[PDB]
Amino acid sequence: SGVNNTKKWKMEFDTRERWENPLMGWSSTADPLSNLVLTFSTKEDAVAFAEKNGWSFDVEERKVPKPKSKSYGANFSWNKRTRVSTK
Amino acid sequence: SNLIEVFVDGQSVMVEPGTTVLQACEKVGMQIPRFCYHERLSVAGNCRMCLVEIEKAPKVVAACAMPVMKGWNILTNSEKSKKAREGVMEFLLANHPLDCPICDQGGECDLQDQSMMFGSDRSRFLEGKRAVEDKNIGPLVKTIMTRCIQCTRCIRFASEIAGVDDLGTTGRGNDMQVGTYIEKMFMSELSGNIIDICPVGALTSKPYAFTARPWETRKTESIDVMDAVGSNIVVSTRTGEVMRILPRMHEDINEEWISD
Amino acid sequence: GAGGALFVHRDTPENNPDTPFDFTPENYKRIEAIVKNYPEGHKAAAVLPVLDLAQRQNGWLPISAMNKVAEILQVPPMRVYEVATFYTMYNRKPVGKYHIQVCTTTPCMLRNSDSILEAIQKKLGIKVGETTPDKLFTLIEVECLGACVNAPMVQINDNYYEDLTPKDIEEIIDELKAGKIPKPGPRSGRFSCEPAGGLTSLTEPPKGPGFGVQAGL
Amino acid sequence: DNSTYRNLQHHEYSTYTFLDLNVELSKFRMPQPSSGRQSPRH
Amino acid sequence: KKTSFGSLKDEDRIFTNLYGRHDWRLKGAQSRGDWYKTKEILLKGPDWILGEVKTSGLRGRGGAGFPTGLKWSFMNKPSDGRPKYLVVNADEGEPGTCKDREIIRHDPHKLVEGCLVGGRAMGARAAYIYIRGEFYNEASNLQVAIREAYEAGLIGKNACGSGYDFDVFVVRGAGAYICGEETALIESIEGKQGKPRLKPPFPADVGVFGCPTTVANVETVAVSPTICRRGGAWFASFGRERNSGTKLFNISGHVNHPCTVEEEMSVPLKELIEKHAGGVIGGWDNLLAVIPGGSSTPLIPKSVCETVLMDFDALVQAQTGLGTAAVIVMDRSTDIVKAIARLIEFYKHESCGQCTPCREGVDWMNKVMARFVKGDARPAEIDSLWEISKQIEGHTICALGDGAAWPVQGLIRHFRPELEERMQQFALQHQ
Ligand SMILES: Cc1cc2nc3c(=O)[nH]c(=O)nc-3n(C[C@H](O)[C@H](O)[C@H](O)COP(=O)(O)O)c2cc1C
Ligand code: SF4
Ligand code: SF4
Ligand code: SF4
Ligand code: FES
Ligand code: FES
Ligand SMILES: [Mg+2]
Repeated sequence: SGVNNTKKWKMEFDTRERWENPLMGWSSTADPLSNLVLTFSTKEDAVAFAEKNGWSFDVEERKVPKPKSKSYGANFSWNKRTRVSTK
Repeated sequence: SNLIEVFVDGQSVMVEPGTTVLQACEKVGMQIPRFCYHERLSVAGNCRMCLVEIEKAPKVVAACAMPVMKGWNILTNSEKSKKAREGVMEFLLANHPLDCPICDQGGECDLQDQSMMFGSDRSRFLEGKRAVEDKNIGPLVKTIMTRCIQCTRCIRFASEIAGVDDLGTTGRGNDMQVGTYIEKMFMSELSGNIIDICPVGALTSKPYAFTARPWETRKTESIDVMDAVGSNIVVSTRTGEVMRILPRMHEDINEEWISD
Repeated sequence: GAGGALFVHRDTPENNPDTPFDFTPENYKRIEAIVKNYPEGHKAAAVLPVLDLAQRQNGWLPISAMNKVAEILQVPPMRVYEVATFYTMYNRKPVGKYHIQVCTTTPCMLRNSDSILEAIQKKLGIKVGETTPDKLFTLIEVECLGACVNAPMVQINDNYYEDLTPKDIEEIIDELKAGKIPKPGPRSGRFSCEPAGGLTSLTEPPKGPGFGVQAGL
Repeated sequence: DNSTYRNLQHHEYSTYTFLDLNVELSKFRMPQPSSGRQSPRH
Repeated sequence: KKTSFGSLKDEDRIFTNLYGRHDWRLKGAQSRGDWYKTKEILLKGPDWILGEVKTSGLRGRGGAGFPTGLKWSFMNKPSDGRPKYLVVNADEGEPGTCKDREIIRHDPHKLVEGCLVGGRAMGARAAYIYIRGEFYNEASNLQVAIREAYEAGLIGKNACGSGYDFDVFVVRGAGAYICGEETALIESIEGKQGKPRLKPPFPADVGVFGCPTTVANVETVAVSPTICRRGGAWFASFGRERNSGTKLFNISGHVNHPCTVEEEMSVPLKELIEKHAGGVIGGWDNLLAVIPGGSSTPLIPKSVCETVLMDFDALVQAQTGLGTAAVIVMDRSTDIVKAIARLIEFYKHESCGQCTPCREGVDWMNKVMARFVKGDARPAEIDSLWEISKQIEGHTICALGDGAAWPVQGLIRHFRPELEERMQQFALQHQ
């Protein structure tokens, strides 16, 4: 339920091929940028960085949970269906 | 409008009447500790972890269930609130089993993280702990009820979101248990979601058991295609192999749940 | 201390959902009255009485009785299970036809309430939680029963016996064994918690109606 | 007068006296109010 | 004006059939002054009754001690289209308390008339009596009394010729001390487990079945009609200021004649023991401790109880509180640690367990006290226990957590040397 990891913007590269090592069965990657991740304060800064370095980018708007009205009184409702069967 | 002025740590903010203390704290930008409160579920008030101090009030109120009124100054980082949180975590961890190395919720446990941030660092519990027998609710949810903290979140989810009244609390006092009281399989199209809401490793994913750790995995945000709803998912992989699928929040399509 | 009773149910040939149980027509009339007591749309409020009525018909509550109550009241069986396992007066296992409950809370324990428990154990030859081999008596230890001022006391099937002594409890047990039902009430020639020789209150005859009505009424 | 005890009736109470009294009082009571639905699950 | 209290005249008591020496049916109640001029009281209005109760100075007899006039006043609002109900608290779960049983099985008509008067004052449509499940004979006695009232056209449609319809219902619990709590009782009546619900919403807004509700003790509603009939000033004459009225005292434990007696409020504890109960067994010098308000209130030693009064304010000053006025005495020949451990075990057995503080902490305190009885702990643990109690009190949902923390706090505060001595002995024998 923690929300402290959804505060900053992240820029990351697309996933490429990984294969099984013929000896010892490890995972091998042929691309250098796979583990790279960058942190930006705002969307504009990340977009500016991507344009400056000449990388094509896909940007997605931040999703924030909508305000929800919660009432303790609703559980013990006289006629509405929000009555709880048990607590 | 009808908005009322409330203070969080001396900072004013407008809140619609009927807003709880916890929601005002989120509006200011702070997350009150919680174990039983879920926004998509009815308010319970069991865990008492959200206890916060209102200025010039001798009693600590539960931020999740207490509506706020004009003029209140919520002292979230006050000494009284910190002591209340420490006491609540001490009581919660008094009977918790030492199962962290073998628990499937090792690096993603709300109990662990909230004990690290808001709890103490040692125990004065010198007695023996309790132990309850495991329940069997099907081949999807692995059940280990010794780790249950009795937050009654799965019960509320089953009763309201899933519309199935199979789960409930049997017993009284310390030995009150969460289960079905009979050998019954909790079967529904939304059965697996109780794994996510359960803050502890009491309910875990049976096919995913003993497979990976949360810090190892890489998260890829993608779209589910098994139905026409198009619910958003997070594919959790590890060394080029899909480990599991998790729901992703989208208030307009699937909220925060996915089908079995 | 420890409870000793399990709060989960495992199927038994004696206790299974196929165990026959149904209400007699008079019990159906009583259930109708009980349901009519509560406002319409809130029949679930009748879970507690009806369930207890089932016990009075059967002596204990099998899983079939719980399912029947849930079916009659149109509530999920899990809620009936919750109610049955929460409250202590609901017997989820068979008991003897006479259920002895001894109060051992501090007001009773102060007035030598252990001697009566030992006397019952010796007379019946059973421990504090077992039942007689012939299935007549069932001893159990319980909390305050609301008669602290008349301690020590014992409850046997909705009957209160107060100011008990080992001789008195053995006499009650053997009268129950004979068949005649002993009269409820305190022993040692006292009734309803008055001082034995004090009588410091309620001596003069009671005053009649309208003794001290204020003016204007 | 006050020497004797006058609460000896409860010595003759059976296991169905409460329910029988309820069922006979059932005809003396006003109709209950309604919530507008059969049950909260309806 | 008056300074000395503790001399209540026999004709001036409220419950004249307390010991059951007279007939408890309708004829006996009418002969003793019950159901007299009730129509005039009903026709006088709810405002007049509420004002009479407020000027009476009556306070809650269940243990909370809140004023009942102010509590009753909350329900006096215009109808919102939802029926209003009155709930009578007859659980009697508190150890040492027996008054409600004796006034429900020997004078039920006063209870019924008080239910009617309270319903009229608060505009309640009907009253629900929640009698304790173990109280079976007295529940049937109350039911028979209710039937008699219905026949005499005293309740029900057009009760007392005032054009007001009031219905009295009796429901039975099943062995739960937590069901005494008002919200837990409302939940139990609604058909769920007896788990207390949080506040707000208060029962005056969202109570039984979601309707406005007011929970009042048996003694409060029982004495309400007598206060209405004889005036509130007469009731306010007894006791001190903010402690007016007469009270039913149960005296039990190590006394020669444990008994229930009705007495003026601010009667000294020593006078109450020596006069009615016959004194402490083995003399007054044999007294060791006394719990004046049932298990919830902390105990006080002999020195504090030598010159202490029985009312809310004086007993709060003694760090105890009056509670339900259930005096339990213990002489010097008992293990007080064992008694307090038994009380903590009772609280452990009688907790609903929905909130973690009460559940876990009370089990923890039960284990610690069981270890203290043998002296198996170390002195540094004693303060630890104190802290545990402070981590329970004020953090729970209902007052059962506070009522389990207070006895431990009182025992520690007044008999720490006894605990230290016992553990020192255990260390000495066990080396
Ligand atoms: C755990 C618990 C148990 C209680 N049991 C009783 C009881 O058995 N009888 C009673 O009159 N009050 C009991 N009370 C006090 C109730 O709060 C009280 O009945 C209610 O608040 C109304 O009290 P009043 O009638 O004095 O205003 C209990 C309180 C708690 C916390
Ligand atoms: S539930 Fe959390 S605290 Fe408990 S054993 Fe599992 S990881 Fe550890
Ligand atoms: S199983 Fe999980 S969700 Fe359910 S009550 Fe226990 S901790 Fe809460
Ligand atoms: S304090 Fe105890 S009895 Fe009261 S609600 Fe919490 S767990 Fe239940
Ligand atoms: S989060 Fe509010 S009491 Fe649990
Ligand atoms: S202490 Fe024995 S009946 Fe309450
Ligand atoms: Mg989990």
